[PDB]
Amino acid sequence: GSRRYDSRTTIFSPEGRLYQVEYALESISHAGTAIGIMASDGIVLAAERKVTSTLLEQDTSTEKLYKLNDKIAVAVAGLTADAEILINTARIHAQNYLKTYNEDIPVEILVRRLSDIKQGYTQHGGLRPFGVSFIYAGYDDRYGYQLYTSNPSGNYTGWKAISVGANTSAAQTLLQMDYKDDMKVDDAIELALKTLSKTTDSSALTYDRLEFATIRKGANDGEVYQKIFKPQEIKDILVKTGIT
Amino acid sequence: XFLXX
Amino acid sequence: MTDRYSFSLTTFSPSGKLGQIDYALTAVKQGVTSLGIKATNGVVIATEKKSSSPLAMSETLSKVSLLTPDIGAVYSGMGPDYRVLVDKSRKVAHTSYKRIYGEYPPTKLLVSEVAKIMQEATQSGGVRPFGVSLLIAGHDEFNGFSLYQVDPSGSYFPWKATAIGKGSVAAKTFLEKRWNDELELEDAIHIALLTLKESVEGEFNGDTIELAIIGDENPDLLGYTGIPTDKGPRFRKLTSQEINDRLEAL
Amino acid sequence: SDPSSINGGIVVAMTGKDCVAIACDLRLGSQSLGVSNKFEKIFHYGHVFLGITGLATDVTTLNEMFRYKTNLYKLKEERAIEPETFTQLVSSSLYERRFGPYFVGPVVAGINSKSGKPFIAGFDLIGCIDEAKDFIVSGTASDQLFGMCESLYEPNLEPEDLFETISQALLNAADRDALSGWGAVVYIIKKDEVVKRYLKMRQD
Amino acid sequence: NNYDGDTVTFSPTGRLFQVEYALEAIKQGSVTVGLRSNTHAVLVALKRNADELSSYQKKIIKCDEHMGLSLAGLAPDARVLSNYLRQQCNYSSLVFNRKLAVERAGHLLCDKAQKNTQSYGGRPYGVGLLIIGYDKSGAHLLEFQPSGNVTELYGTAIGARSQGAKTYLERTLDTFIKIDGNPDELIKAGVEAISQSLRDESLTVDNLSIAIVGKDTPFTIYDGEAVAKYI
Amino acid sequence: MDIILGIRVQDSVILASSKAVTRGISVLKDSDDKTRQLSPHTLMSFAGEAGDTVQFAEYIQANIQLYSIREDYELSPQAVSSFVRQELAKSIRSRRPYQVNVLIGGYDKKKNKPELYQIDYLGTKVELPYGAHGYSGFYTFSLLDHHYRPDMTTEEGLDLLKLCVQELEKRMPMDFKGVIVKIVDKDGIRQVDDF
Amino acid sequence: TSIMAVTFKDGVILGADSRTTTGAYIANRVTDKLTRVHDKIWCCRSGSAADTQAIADIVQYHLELYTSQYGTPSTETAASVFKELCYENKDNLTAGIIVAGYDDKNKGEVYTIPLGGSVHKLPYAIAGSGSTFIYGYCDKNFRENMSKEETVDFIKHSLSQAIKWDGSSGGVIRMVVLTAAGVERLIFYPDEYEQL
Amino acid sequence: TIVGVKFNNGVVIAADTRSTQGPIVADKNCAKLHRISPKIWCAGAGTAADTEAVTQLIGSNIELHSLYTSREPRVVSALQMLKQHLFKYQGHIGAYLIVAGVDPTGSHLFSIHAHGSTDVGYYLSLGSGSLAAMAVLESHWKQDLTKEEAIKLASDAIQAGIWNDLGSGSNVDVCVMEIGKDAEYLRNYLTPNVREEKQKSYKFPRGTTAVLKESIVNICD
Amino acid sequence: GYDRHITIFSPEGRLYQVEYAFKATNQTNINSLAVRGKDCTVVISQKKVPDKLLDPTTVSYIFCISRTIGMVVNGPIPDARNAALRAKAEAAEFRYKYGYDMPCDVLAKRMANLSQIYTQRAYMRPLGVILTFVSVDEELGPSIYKTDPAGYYVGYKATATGPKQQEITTNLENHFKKSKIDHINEESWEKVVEFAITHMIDALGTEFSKNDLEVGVATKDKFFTLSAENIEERLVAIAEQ
Amino acid sequence: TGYDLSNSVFSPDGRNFQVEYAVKAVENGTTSIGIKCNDGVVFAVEKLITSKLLVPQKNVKIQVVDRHIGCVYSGLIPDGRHLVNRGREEAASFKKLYKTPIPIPAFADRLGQYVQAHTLYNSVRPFGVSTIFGGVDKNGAHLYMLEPSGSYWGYKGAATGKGRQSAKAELEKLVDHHPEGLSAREAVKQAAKIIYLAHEDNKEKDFELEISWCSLSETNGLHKFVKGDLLQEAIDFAQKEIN
Ligand SMILES: [Cl-]
Ligand SMILES: [Cl-]
Ligand SMILES: [Mg+2]
Ligand SMILES: [Mg+2]
Ligand SMILES: [Mg+2]
Ligand SMILES: [Mg+2]
Repeated sequence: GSRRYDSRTTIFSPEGRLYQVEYALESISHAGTAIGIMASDGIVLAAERKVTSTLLEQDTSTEKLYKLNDKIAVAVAGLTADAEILINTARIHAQNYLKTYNEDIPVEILVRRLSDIKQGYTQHGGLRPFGVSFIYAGYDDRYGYQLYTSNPSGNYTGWKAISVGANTSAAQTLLQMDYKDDMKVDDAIELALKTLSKTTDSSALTYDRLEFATIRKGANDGEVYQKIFKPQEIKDILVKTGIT
Repeated sequence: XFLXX
Repeated sequence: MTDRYSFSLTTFSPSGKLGQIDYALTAVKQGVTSLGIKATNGVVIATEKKSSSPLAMSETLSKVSLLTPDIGAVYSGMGPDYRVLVDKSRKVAHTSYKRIYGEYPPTKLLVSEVAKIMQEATQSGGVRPFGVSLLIAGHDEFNGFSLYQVDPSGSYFPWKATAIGKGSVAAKTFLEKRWNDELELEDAIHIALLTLKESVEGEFNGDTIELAIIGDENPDLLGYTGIPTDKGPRFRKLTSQEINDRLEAL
Repeated sequence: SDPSSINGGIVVAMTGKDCVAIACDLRLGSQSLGVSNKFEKIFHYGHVFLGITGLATDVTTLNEMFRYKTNLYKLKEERAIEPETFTQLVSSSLYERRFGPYFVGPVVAGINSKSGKPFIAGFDLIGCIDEAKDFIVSGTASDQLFGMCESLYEPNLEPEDLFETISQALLNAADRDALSGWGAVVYIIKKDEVVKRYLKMRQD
Repeated sequence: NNYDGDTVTFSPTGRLFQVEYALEAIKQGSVTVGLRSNTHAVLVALKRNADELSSYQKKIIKCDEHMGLSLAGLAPDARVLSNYLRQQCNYSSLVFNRKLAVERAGHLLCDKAQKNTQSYGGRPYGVGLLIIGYDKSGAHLLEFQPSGNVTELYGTAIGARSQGAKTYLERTLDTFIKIDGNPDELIKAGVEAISQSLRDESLTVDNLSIAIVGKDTPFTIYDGEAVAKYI
Repeated sequence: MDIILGIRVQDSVILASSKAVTRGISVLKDSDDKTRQLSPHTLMSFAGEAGDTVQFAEYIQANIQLYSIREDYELSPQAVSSFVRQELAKSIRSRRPYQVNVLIGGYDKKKNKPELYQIDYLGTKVELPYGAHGYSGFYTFSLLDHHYRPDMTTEEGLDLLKLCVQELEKRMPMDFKGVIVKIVDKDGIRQVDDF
Repeated sequence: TSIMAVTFKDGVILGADSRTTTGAYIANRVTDKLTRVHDKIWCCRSGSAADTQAIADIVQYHLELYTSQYGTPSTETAASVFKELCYENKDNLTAGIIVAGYDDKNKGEVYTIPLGGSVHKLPYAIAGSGSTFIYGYCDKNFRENMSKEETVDFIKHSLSQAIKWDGSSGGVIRMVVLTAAGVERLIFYPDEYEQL
Repeated sequence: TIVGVKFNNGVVIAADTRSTQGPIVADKNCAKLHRISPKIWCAGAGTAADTEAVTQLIGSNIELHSLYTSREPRVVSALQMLKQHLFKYQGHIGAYLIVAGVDPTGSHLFSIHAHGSTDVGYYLSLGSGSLAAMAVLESHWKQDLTKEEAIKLASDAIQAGIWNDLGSGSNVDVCVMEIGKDAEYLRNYLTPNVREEKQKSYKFPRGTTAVLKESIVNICD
Repeated sequence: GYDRHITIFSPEGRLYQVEYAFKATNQTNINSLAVRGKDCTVVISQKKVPDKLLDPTTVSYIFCISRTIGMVVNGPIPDARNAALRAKAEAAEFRYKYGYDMPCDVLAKRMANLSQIYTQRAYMRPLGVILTFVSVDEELGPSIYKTDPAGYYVGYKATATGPKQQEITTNLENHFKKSKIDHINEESWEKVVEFAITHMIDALGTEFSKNDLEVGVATKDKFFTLSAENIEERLVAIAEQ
Repeated sequence: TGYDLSNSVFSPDGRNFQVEYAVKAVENGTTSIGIKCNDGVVFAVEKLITSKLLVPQKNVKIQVVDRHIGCVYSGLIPDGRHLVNRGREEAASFKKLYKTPIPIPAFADRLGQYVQAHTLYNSVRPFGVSTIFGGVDKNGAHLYMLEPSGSYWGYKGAATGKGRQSAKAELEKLVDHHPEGLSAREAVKQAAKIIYLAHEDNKEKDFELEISWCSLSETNGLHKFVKGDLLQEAIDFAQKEIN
């Protein structure tokens, strides 16, 4: 019958590893680097677009940084198509929670449910896992500013600063070197860009090859604002830190 | 209720 | 009996490659060249009508398709896969939008719905990916004119101008030299015909070239009068005669 | 046991010169027993305002449902929903429950941010759209509101004048209905400012 | 070789190897003999034990007052097929107030075994059955094979060394067929038949299993001291 | 099931619930507690159809307790009330709806404010300074309209509540065998044993 | 409604009035109650218009699919498909249908299908509210192996009386002739049939 | 009150603009003329929501069918899809439609009832004022009507409803579907029920209404 | 190499099962031809009855799908009949749902979409057949639309299918180069059938008896196949000129 | 390669090797024939007497469908029974809806489509039987032969099994020598002879003859088994021809 052509996506290796999860991570390691840095007064999301073409429309483009609700955003690393499936699910899950409890979803609850979906694809169903790693940047009134990452295994962990995709080994060393706990958003913005600038496989880091977003309490009195940076705003912040 | 020429 | 193929036919290789998507892109590479150029006041999508036989009527086979009155689509790769995607794309525009909001979806969201269908063919049980890359040109009130490419993976990117299929590498280089942000629609059609002549080998006329535009509203093509707000479709397919007129002043 | 007249309440919407007004009473009761004098029936999703009369549980449910749908709309569209579009969404959602309907009388009000045109609309419980230049009425004192609006209303009223007309229309209508009243709220909506006024009315 | 992975695959010579491997399970099974006259039909079954401490595996199952079989191969598969026959015999009684024909019993078993040989996932039955019965057309003996092939016979035997008993019955055909209105003599002929399939072991009191059905005899099984008469 | 009252004062919520369980012409029990603790700082009193009341209360209790374990965090009274309302809002359009009316008295530890929610079996939620279900309201609402002040203490609240029970005992047709009173504040839930 | 089908020498003739009513109001005064399910198999519809239209459409679909595979169906086969729908859905249907077809072997055949969903093969059939008033007349006047002109007069005189007495029947008398020659449509106006 | 009239080179449908809830006029100028396709138009009476919903649904499926088949849609396709939908719901969808239009086959005029029964005619009338309308149609209709004659007859049939039927009133909407031409939708073709000037202005002196609270509402992010 | 067993992409972006379904097309060793007149569409196919025991009346690769549509198949008869029964059911359902006879090109697209599904879905194999649909459409007039196992379909001025398809194709191409028109300029369908047979004789280089050919004719409001005597009458007319 | 391991897989030739392997099982089976006559059909089959212990006349292989159709097959017996069980369901549902008993060409396609369906998926095995069947309907007599692929044609004479080539050669002579037609009673006698002549290809075990027939005149258009005097008359005719 059909047994002959089954890859058996949800099985263990003799060493006790999930073949497809390991190969999905190998896939993600070639994706454009995405960095999250959590400061005391906000969070920074920086992501490098995959080898841009000069005729790509840059202003009306979204590849890396997506908005889940008014308080939570994600940086993507891997297959964009796979990420958009999970993002639409995460967006619905957030609204279901708000509809039920008349309160914005706590960051971890959204992350756990999205991570539980990924786990499902590794244990049952006989389908390939989602070739996606997320950096969740969000705020709630319980824990305040939070960074998380999830990977195809459906395992998630919390971070102060983290990188996903390409050159995470080199990127994580540079973040670990220059990061400190009493850091501000403006400092975290500079660290994020400086790290990408050194770990990039490109000749020089430019505005057209970057996606940038901040989650500050920079709005008027005890409320959170999401800023997805425009091309011109990235061009200005890149000059202001003296990279170009 | 319900609107109903 | 019954579909026993409830498992993925597309899986990650040790190197991290999704073989069936890579092989689907290879099928697109073999496919005939199609391109799209975005002007200030419109969008143009064009492709060569590769005739299977001179006895065959190439008018009956439409490579450029209307999805909504303001959105058009052209492809490179496997024609049959394209045809059923157009059918599904037209229906999802109604079921998942127009029947809810009483208006046609904006280009980006219809592209998003098509991308979702092509992504599911990559992960769902007992199916191969679609062996096509789409170029979707469209207009909507709040985003204006836009041009999108959709790949077998389900990945879509917005373009100022691009080409896909056989001679895409050379065609993209040609468009980089000619494209500016001040191009009028007529200038974009002129560049589209120049770019396509490079890839086309045999006859180059209105009968072997299929070209449509997303431009001004066409009240004459609406089919009725009496509603001021309804001003007609922005999608128009250029006739065999209209193309030949522009090939003289080339 | 008539779902539409258990809790009671009224909503009225009017158009003016480059402005719209939507107003509602604050009563929630259980037939004769008045329970709450803080139950507002007007909600807003961006710059689009929705007033809902009828069975209170469905008023609350639909508010939560349209907040849900407008939030997803904004995330995908990357823009606030317009009154004309929202009206179609309400109609779609209500008719989806054709043979098990929400016992409500919703009223959309707002100014299209692009065209700057004042817009109001009313619906039956199964989502039939009732568009109007002048005014829309809804609730247990709809007959009273129709009589007040039809006589008092005149076109192209200034925001300050429009406030007086819609307020007097609601107050006098609410005083002739047993299940309506117990306080009222009036929203005056201009292109890029919205004033919300609580009216003083008889508390019986 | 490459065509024995499942029942849905044909070999290049047009053989179903899984069905043949199921047939092999019967040959490993303990010998059982079937034979009939015009008045009575008799099952004789050599029961098999694990060791001297164990019981002897019961080979004969009753299906109705007028029908039952003996088994050789996978006993659980015999239980499934016997249970199906019981239901079909019972359906015939409740709905049509009619004793199920032994021929229809065969046709129903054939069609049930067949469906397991043409579909993916399933497997063939790993047991052979000898069905005896007395219906409106007199005494009957059927041989069921899990390939689906059912055969009506005067006498037969299935299991290990069944060729010895099958040769004897082929010689004795003319004698035992005319043992009418004499149960004990028809059993004796059956006990002498199964004796031609014995090697080193002989028929003991808790080893031999006999069943009989006929004109004025309901389907009854004899075990223990009740078969001491026939040793 | 019949009488359930609720009074929100300055620093606490007070729930009073009748002790009588009547079936036919027999008072089967005169010491019934018509309440469940949903969380350390949230209490829900209930009244309505026999069986449905306890079945619904315990079902909600189990769900809120499951949440508390999962997140290691107590849901706000507002959040719990919204969850309960949605369950009743689902219920009313079920094959057999829950015929249960509830009061949810809770202390929000983040806001440091007492909160009283009245939800009927239709899923009709209102936040009130004082609430009642059934025929009780027809006496107590007009009484509280007169005597209630927003800045009252827990002791003033209990005296105000005694005034309600006395009026009900005087004018109510049925013998409801007094009330069990419980106070919800910053220090959690406790029962008044002598009322 | 007043409808009937009569068998004669050269084949069969279908006759009907043209009146569709809602209460005592005439919704349509020029109704066509004679409908084609096949080239030379037609039917007469009585009862709920909506129900009879739905059944006729399904039968036409079935006989079209039958023809594609097994060639021309018999009049008996058509009546069997009608029966199957009417019988199996008897609880939800109000349809009194007369099936009338011309074979070359079997000649003119008439099958009547009342409310129950029973089938009755007859030399002629009458049905609809107005049929009650012409049982006496039709029984006395019908003869087997009539001519075309005789059968047309028989149907015309019959439906004329049915229309005269039944308020639910009136308008024009439509008729459809099924013979080896082909299919002929006939119409007869009040000014003619009223003064018979 | 809704009617359809056939003329030599096409079909014309007209309808009144009164929408009622019980005895109250909810909408004084609503549109009962629906566009199924560019050259297939529908007029609906019965439950307002049902007529709007059923005409939009079939109109959607007709558009997908037109794109699939690469052909202009036919009136019989809309008729068949409407009647099979309405019949399935056993009259619970209270939509009474007059379906008309032009297609490659020619010009067509049909009526559909809630239970799923269809009728063919040269002149039809549905709704509460159908008897008032049909009286005029029966009195003045003839074979070989011109475009201008058919519009006059159709509008006169609606007017009969407007004046004599309490269910019908306000304005007359018309849609003309002629063969070889674009269908012209004549919204408010006649407006014979204009409201007379009011005797008095009820514009209140500013500050008449007693106010308890004022507050600026935040619509922005 | 399991990429050659089911309908998934090979490294060079090919579906080998679809390509092998095309080679099954010529398993019968029969050549078909379709041409359009003014009022009609004629389809002709070779009829080979090798076994003497066969009933030659039952040996047919031409099918009457609807009253208006006819279909000739190039491929094995089991898959041919599978396609025929489905087309008949699809044409019947279309008429019931949409209230008008299914056009030839719309049925062709529908059957092509079904063929496409088999090339994408693994559990379903492609049908080893090429379906040539013919009719006189009430809108588009005389119509020829052909489907293949790939799920490809297109309209034709004229077409040929089978082992010696290319010889017939160029024979027809050279005629339409000469005539300068899209069809056979002929009044009666009888002479369009005579044209079809004549040009097949010239291309294949074989003579035909009445039992060697099978003819289908589409006119307005009916498609019908010719009997042996109808073809014999047609063969006489060719020989006498 | 490996193209022959799975059903519904096209080889590079464009062949389904699994169906061709099912034909090998048919070729291995006993000889069965069908003879079309003036006003009906005649079916005959070779029953190998494996042992003396087989009850004569009580292992019937020819099967009736409805009351007017006869079916005989060679190859896997069970497969043949499964196909007839389907045939009876198809014939029942046809008569249920359309009243008239199922025509033979109509019935032939119902089996054809069913057997063809078992070549579409790798989850099912092709039928290991060639089925010779037919009978009398409104349009007269019809004889058909259906093969594992789902391929069927109308036949004047049909033969399948181990002695098909011997039977075919003998069938071809009857068609040549009787152009005007063969009678029902003649076809029964001929059927017997051809089975006896076809037995030369299976002559280790001696065999038992079984004949059935449908005829508009002889059997009144219904399927009946040839028994008693008419069977022994046909056997004696066959015995005389071999010697
Ligand atoms: Cl009718
Ligand atoms: Cl399709
Ligand atoms: Mg009041
Ligand atoms: Mg009062
Ligand atoms: Mg009358
Ligand atoms: Mg496949």
